[PDB]
Order: sequence, then structure tokens, then C-alpha cells
Amino acid sequence: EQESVKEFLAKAKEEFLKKWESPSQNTAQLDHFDRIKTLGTGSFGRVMLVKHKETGNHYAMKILDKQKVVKLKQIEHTLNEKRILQAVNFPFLVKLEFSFKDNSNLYMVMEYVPGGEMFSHLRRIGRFSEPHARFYAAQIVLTFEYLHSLDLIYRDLKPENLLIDQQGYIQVTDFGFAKRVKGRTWTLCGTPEYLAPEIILSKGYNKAVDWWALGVLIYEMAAGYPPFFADQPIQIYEKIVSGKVRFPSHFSSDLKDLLRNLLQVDLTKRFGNLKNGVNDIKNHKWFATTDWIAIYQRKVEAPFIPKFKGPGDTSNFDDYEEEEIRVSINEKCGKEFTEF
Ligand SMILES: CCN(CC)C[C@@H]1OC[C@@H](N)[C@H]1O
Repeated sequence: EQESVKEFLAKAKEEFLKKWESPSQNTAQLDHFDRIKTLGTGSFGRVMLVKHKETGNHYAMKILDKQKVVKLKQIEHTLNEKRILQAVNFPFLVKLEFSFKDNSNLYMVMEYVPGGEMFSHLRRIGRFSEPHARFYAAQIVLTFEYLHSLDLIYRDLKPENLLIDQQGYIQVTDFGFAKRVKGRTWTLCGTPEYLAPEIILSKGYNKAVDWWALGVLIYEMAAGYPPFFADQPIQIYEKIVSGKVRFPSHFSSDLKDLLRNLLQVDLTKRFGNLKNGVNDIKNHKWFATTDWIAIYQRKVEAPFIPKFKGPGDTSNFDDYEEEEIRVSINEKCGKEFTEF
């Protein structure tokens, strides 16, 4: 690589390691914010729009119930997410602004991105043109180059985790499965449609699983549906391990060639995991029109700008039942979350 790229990544790792070894803790509290609206809900918690009472700034507050985080690997993942997010810095990653805990919950307060999830926009339009898909894919390539150079694996790439910001660019959210890994790792995690074969087969795996998931994401953006789907996960898994994929006729030859090399079932032959690393992807013909420095500097005009009215507009997110944020009189699971 060029010396400027090598020095950029060396400085990035220096800055990450300093925050990694001295994590920030306890930088706000709950009654510093007004609650506005629930933006999403899951098995362990929810994400809410909030407004800081002194500054008037809007944020996305993720709330995790400590008593639903029971398994050893669930606790490990919860601690991974906050330690990594407070240490990273890159143009296409959502920024963590505050974190804290109380008797019942863990809290991560992020910048609020009002344009909504890529998933919503993709399902509304049907599919993205190849130049449109390529604009988003280039941002993921640069983000994985950054994360992998810090010895981080992301492990949750899917359209629901890619938010579109006020300039039409991607902000990646949800680091719940992200982990710092020297060598291999073994946990079964991720959504079935995006899982690489070596996760399904219970092997020790590495950063190659993120490049497989990029292949799935690019296919889904350009086709409108993912390459492997079925009603039961076991059926999805059979398709993934088989080594077969059918491409729509409208795909360009260059797109098909890139996807065959990302959706390579043999991890030792998969693009992103060869001796030239990420540069086999950056130099592929499908990316020949991409100005990689212009993308990083956000100087390229985006395919579209989301419609919203201001920094507190919630019209690009959907409606959920509004439930209490109960905080018990007694502390729960204090020992497990001491480092949070
Ligand atoms: C932090 C790990 N868990 C909570 C125990 C949450 C999962 O992380 C990835 C994300 N999509 C979510 O479902």
C-alpha cells in the first residue's frame, strides 16, 4: 500500500489503543434527558429518541435490561460493545457521546441519525441501481479496512444496521457482536441470511466472515432480496454451505465476478482474506469508478438525501408501544457489569 495509507492506519491504531486501555465511564445520568419516542425494541432492550435538557441536543439512547443479559456470552458481548464504541473514530461509524448505568439498566447514548435505516429505503424502492449500491458498498469497504486494522471483527452487517445521515452517507450502528480478536474466534452469532459457512459449521473463524457478509449485502442491495433465503434457518443454512448462487440477468459481469469472490465458501480463497487483503476488493473492476479518497472525505454527491424536517424528526422510523423505563429500588447484577 501507499505510505500515506499505512501511516493513516498506524495512527488510527495508536489512538484506538489509548482509549481501549483507559475506557470512559459514567459520563451522564438518566434525569439529564427528556424522553421523546421509542425508535425500536428487541429481546434485551430498546432504542429511544431523547433530548438533553441543558443543551437541547437530540440523541439515540439504547437501554439494556441487566436481568435479561443472563448467559456468559451475552455479558461478554455487552461489555465488548461499549468498550469498542467508546474507543473508535471513523467517518461512517455512529459516535457514542455518553454512557452510564443504574440499578436496573445499562445506557449507551449515541448521536441521532434522522434519515432512517437503509433497510426501509431499500424495501420502499425495490432495488438500488449498481452505482447506488456501489456508493454504499465503498463506505463499508473503508470501514472494515479500519476495523480489521484494529484487530476488530464486526459480525452484524445487515441493512437494518446502516443508517442514512443528512448528507445521504452511511452511519453504522449496533456493535453488539463486535469483538477484538487476535487469531480466531468461535461464538455462534449473527442473522441467518448473512452468516458465513464457517460460522454455521462451528469452526474457528476470522475477519473473512465480514467480507462474506459484504457479498450478501451487495447482492441484496442490487437484487432487492438476499441470495440465500427460506422460512426455516436450517433451510437457509443448507443453501449457504452448498456453494451455489444464482444471479439476476440485469447484474453486470463485473458485479457477478466480485460476488463470486466474496461469496466464496472456502475462506482461504475469499476476497479480503488473501495476501493482498482489502486491496483485492478496492482494485476490482466493479470499483473502477470509485474515488476512495473522495468517499472518505465525503466529497461525492450521494444518490439521495432522506426527507426529514429537522434534527428531532422521527418520521423515518416506525411506531412502537411506549413502555416505562422502570428502575428498581435494589441493584441488579452489579458484579457482572462492574467495568461498564
Ligand atoms: C450486546 C449483545 N446482545 C445483548 C446481550 C445484543 C445483540 O447484539 C447484536 C444486536 N443485533 C443484538 O441483538
